[PDB]
Amino acid sequence: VPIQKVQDDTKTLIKTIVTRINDISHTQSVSSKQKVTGLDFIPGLHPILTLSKMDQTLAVYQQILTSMPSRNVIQISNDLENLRDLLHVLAFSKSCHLPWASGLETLDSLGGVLEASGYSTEVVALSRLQGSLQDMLWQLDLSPGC
Amino acid sequence: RLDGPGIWSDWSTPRVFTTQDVIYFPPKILTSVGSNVSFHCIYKKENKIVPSKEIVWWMNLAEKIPQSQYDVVSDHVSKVTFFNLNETKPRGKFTYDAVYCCNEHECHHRYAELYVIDVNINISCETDGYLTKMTCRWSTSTIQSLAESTLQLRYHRSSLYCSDIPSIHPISEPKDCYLQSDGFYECIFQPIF
Repeated sequence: VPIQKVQDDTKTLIKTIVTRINDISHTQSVSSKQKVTGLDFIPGLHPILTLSKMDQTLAVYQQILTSMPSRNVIQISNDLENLRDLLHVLAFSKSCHLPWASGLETLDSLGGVLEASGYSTEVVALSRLQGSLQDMLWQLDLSPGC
Repeated sequence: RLDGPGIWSDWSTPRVFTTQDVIYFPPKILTSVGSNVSFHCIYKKENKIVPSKEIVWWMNLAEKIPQSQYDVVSDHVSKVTFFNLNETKPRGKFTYDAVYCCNEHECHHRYAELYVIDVNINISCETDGYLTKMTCRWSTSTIQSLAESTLQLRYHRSSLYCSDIPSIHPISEPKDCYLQSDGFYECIFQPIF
């Protein structure tokens, strides 16, 4: 397994997902950093220093995206799955043992927000996903560690 | 029983209703292009009503509503007035604008829904060569974006002529209109006055 090729593919996949979110017009106008109450459970911009943190973050995002009926979101979820697999193979090439992250145990609350306000949940989840991917891409050259 | 020495009935099953944490009244508004719409909100912070000065309004969590539209009706409730409203563009599946009222920079998930749809439908009526019936045709191009919507042609027949300013009459009659191959609904009045 070529490490460099996997890293470059990971970069391309990240940009691809970012562009996908860019296509979604309503998400672009919404501030990524801005805090909205109730969405706090979504892993937004809070320093993601390590590979295990990245894995659990992506796992939670996949779990949240799976519940929302949208054609674009399913593809994004698949890309996130591929991204996780790429991170796992990289963690193997670095001699790290990444345990397979379960999603959030605490989804019993997410149903309420999805029912009351779908629009807020979708725009926030997408914008925070884009932000999280951007810092991950920034840090991927800094020699991330486990 | 209201009249006479009636007997009180047994108590019904108790009904429990649980409310949310932010009040928008009215929660939803259906309006047209160019109208003025006022939205009122009450924001609660840990079972405490935030003063109207701290309340800041946003449109779809994108940009802050200017303070010129902000009005303080009372110390507990804030309001916003929208003048000369334009048609709300569809952002994906959502055809409405979500207006949020917030405590300063920090915002809440719930919002108010503003539906400005295009009701400008042109109906063209035309009589036959023998002047026995009148077929009126109208298009559905601007109403295809909304599902679960029912369209009904309503007509009111005056005793003589048309008024200079047409207006909606409280007493109106429905008309059976059928969709054709060209996408136009046709309604045939036979006999015609």
